Amino acid sequence: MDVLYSLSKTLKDARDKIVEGTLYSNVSDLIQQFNQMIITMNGNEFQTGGIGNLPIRNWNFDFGLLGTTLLNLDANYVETARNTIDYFVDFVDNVCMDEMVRESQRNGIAPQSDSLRKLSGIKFKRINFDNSS
Amino acid sequence: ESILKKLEDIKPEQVKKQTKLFRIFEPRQLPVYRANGEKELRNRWYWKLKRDTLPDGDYDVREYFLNLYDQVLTEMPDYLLLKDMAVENKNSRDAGKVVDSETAAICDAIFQDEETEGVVRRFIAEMRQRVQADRNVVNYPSILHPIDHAFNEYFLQHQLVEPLNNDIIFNYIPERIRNDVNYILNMDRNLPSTARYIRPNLLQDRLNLHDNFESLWDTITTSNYILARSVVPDLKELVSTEAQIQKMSQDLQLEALTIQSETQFLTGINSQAANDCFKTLIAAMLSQRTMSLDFVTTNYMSLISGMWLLTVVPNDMFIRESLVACQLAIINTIIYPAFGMQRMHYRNGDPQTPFQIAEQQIQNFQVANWLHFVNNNQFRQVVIDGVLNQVLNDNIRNGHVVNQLMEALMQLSRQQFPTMPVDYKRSIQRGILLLSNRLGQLVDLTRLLAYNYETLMACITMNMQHVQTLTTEKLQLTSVTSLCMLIGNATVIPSPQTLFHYYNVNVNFHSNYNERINDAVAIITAANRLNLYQKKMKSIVEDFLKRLQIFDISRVPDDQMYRLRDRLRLLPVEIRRLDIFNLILMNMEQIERASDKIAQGVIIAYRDMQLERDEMYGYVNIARNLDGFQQINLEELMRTGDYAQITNMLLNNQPVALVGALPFITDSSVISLVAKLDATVFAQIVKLRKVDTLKPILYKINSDSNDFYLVANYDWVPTSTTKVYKQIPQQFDFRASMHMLTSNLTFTVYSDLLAFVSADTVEPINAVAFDNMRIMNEL
Amino acid sequence: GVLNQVLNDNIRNGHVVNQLMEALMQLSRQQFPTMPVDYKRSIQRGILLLSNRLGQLVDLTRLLAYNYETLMACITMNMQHVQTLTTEKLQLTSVTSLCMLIGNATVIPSPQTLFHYYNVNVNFHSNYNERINDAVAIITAANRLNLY
Amino acid sequence: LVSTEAQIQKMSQDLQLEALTIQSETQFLTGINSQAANDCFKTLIAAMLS
Repeated sequence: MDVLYSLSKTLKDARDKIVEGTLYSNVSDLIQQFNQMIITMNGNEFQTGGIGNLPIRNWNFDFGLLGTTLLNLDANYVETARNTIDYFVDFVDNVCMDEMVRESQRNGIAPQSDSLRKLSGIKFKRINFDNSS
Repeated sequence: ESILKKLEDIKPEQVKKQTKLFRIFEPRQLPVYRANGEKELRNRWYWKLKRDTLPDGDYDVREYFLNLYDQVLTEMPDYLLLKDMAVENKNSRDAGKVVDSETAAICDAIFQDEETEGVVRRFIAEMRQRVQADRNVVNYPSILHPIDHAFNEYFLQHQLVEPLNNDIIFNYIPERIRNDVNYILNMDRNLPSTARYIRPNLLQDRLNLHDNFESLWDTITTSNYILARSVVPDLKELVSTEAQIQKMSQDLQLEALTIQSETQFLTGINSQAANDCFKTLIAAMLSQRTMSLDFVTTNYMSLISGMWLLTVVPNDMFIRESLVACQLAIINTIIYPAFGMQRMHYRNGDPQTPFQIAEQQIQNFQVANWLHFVNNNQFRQVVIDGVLNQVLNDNIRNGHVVNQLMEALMQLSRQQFPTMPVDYKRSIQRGILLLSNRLGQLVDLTRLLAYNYETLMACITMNMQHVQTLTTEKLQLTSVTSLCMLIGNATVIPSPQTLFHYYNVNVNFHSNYNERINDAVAIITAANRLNLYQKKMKSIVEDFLKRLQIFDISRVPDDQMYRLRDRLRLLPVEIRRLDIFNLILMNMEQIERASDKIAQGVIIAYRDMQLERDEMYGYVNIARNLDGFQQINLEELMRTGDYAQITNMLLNNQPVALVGALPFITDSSVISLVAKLDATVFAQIVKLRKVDTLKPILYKINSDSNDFYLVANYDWVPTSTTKVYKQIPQQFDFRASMHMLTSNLTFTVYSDLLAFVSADTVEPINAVAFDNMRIMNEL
Repeated sequence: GVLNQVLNDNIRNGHVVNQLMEALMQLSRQQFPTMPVDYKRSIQRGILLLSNRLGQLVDLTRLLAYNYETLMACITMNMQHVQTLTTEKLQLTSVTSLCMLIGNATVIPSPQTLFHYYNVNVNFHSNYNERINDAVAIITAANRLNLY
Repeated sequence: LVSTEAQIQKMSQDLQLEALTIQSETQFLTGINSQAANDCFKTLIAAMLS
């Protein structure tokens, strides 16, 4: 749950802060966190299940890092970041939906979807950052 | 250079060929005796150790078996053709062949012996080889002890040769060299289906010597740097140094009667320096050796050349202090004076580099953007074709960063220098003009550097680890100025022969590294599993480092060697070595019990026990097992030296079994047995508190004894109070010992695959880069 | 009946050296924020010089503790801990020599060396007590004989 | 004991003292020898015993 929230928070920060013309110093830490997320998620295969009418969806992560070369973010940087962020947002939204539609009588607080259960592994703890909600 | 000689003298791998079957046992004729001890007219064949040299003491026996493991690893071949071992079997009905000549000797001895059964002679007459030429297979009859058969069968079934063909030879070339359109590869031979080759063991570094072995990694990186220097191509058709100096003098407007900074701009401009800079840059990036920047702050041309160098080379390739000094000189000489900013007061040990502070402080977009790029220009760690590589930014590869740098320099030239005398601005402008009159040449040079770097990087087999090294390679900024000022339009790319030589040297070093790792790991694991607690393993690691051929072990302390031992101890053993050691572990007890020099122990009982009947001994006081007897371990007693228990047991006549590899006296005298001498050989233990001198008596009572009539004339079965914990030899069954060893009828093994590939280059004028454009484009 | 100054069990088995290693390994990863980078590198590499000898230092600690215990078994007078007027000056360069040059050759006191040390200690203690007895006897005799 | 030459070279290579600006470049590794190690061993154990 902390890893999923951190993924969503990183994506929201990327959407809000990676904008055309912005100083890189405004996003340096955000870019580092986003690249950490990319590194952690790369090479992992996820599946969001077919409970109810939810389609079964398979997610592969093979993204390259966001650049660190521009003093001010330009349109091309924003477009590449937008592509990556769109894929990640789709994944996170599907994971959230797959988790919301499941319940357990024994351990209802624990993750029920297999994607969130996988994200609860230690290898994803690196993605975790600010929890302010 | 001696380092280059050492690194290029490493041969690929000494290929081992088997000339005879590995044997630990041989048949031997022994006189046999009847149940009453009378000698039979017939003899009998028994399995006996070929070299019975087992030592005294269990620890020494385990040491002997470690040595035997080393011997078997030495004798294990890479491939085997049994027709080489095949010899004529003179008693074969079809005049066939057997392997090895030792088998032929056994067959002749058995066949010629009058005591041999006719069925065995029939069997020897049927022993011949079968050739299946269609499958390229041959089976040969061989006579082997079961352990010998196990070892030889493992050798036969686990050879290292694989089929070789033109496709394999072509794919042996790195994928990036084959994909390059600047090289044309050709072959003039069709390798037959019987061609063979041995793959190099290109496993990546299992010791991670780049992590916490800083001296060893410094040596490795120095060797890599020297080799890279040896293979980096030489610049051709460089601009004439005299003409370039004349042109620079005209551009700088040198004045005889005035002291001017611009004069120093001409310092150290020559073709030797340019070639040295080219080689140093490419070799340092290839070997990932840290570089040190040498420059004089009074030479502003050095600072402009350093601006270019920091633009093209990632800044982690330079030691931090030198990079900081160069950046501070650039900031305080070119940038801040140009923009009228107060001289930067930079603190030694600042977390930020001078360029980062300047980037935060500079309001000019072009200069600040170039500063940001230089700050964030890093290598990219990418696994290409299974090897970790440090890849340059694509803008460096295509040379656009040169355009960004030139934009920054042109912005600097347009500044007013408000607080400086006009001559200072003139000198800075003149240096920038010297650099900017060669903008296209600088783009070409950047592209050439990147292309040569990646082409030679395709030839690296071991992971390129980016870690700052203990020592650095000094790079004079005047050499960078020479390279910038003298580079022409001639494209130089690595020769295909140079690329193949570099790749072969890297492969040889990598394979030797892995093979020596395997040897050391196997030895260490075997010693641990053989419980050799008194063995100091420094010798193993010392031999390992010596065989790597690039370290001076005199300079390596013992602590580092034991750290290497600890790292090696965690690695799994290679499959062939591990299985050979498994065979040795399985069969070492039997091999030891086959020895005639030592016994497995001595049972001191204090009651009459009848001597056992065994055909090859007559009557013998042998114990097959230590059942019903308390055991004293002689190795533990010798290690601890506490003889209280054994002394008390010997003084109290308490039956016991002293267990451990012991030498024994063979005594055939019946009178000696009646006199009970075997029971008189244990008081020295109590007297001297030593057991290394213990030598129990092994009675061998039969008709060859002088006083055997006592046995025969009194219906008397000999008895003794002491027994020797020993095994009797296994009989030699000729039919059971016959095995059909199968191998390939014939093949040819090849060493250097690239010898079959002839490669050439396209015209350098038309050589292209990754972006499909020519590497150099200036007129 | 003899007072003895004994070490923590973690010193005797040499385990605490690991902790030391741990600590200084951390010191090798530290930033040293404002320190010049070359001096920082030298300090961290010296820290690693000591760190990478973890096995040798554990062996040295165990050897030192064992030798101390074995020789302390031969002490017959109470080991009283007092801050003395003068000290034995110990060079930290000698400590560096011991740390960086110790191998794996165990050296323990010889049985004859232990017996000789115990005999010397016993002789000194017995002479001390006997001379105390002689002095006390003579003083008491002089006082009881009224030898003012 | 570990070879004094080998350990001295190792320490010099790791410390890189010559490349520094330390006013005492030679004094850094002085006193690092087998005799000093034996003296330290004896001094420590003897001081603790006495």
